[PDB]
Amino acid sequence: VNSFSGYLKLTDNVYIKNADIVEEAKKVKPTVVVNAANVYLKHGGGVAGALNKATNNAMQVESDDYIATNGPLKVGGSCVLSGHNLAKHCLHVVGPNVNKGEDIQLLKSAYENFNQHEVLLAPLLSAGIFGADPIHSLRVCVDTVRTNVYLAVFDKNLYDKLVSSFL
Ligand SMILES: O=C(O)c1cccc(Cl)c1
Repeated sequence: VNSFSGYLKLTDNVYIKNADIVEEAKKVKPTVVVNAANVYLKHGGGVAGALNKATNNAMQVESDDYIATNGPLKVGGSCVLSGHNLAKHCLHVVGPNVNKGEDIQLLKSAYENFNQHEVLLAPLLSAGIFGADPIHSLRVCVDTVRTNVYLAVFDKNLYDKLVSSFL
């Protein structure tokens, strides 16, 4: 049993809810929240901007030190940093950004990072401002992640379309 409430069950391991991911993290304090990161960990907008704002910019300060030491992530890659006031840990995952021309086949590699964690609160990778089709992102999620994932969909309209169209 876990703390997640109000989710629709899609599969054995994947759950979905219409929710602001910043508000869900604050309520649950999950072990892992996933950030929709870029390779520079520049948390300017979208999920990243919202998560970072909720940490009062402490996520960005920590991230800048990580990049200064390690250099940029890979598209499809990830790193584990603090969850600050939102979670124990933040898994920063880089899905491909279609608005930068990145290979959508890297979306599966991105989701494979989730398999290193038994339970996660996450957004749909490469969705929102990243430019990919969220229906496709949900399909890749279900067909890639084997650990227990609780997906937070920001738009109510999109949430209802993802559920209604789910095979
Ligand atoms: O695209 C999203 O899921 C998103 C974008 C910005 C803020 C939030 Cl809470 C969510």
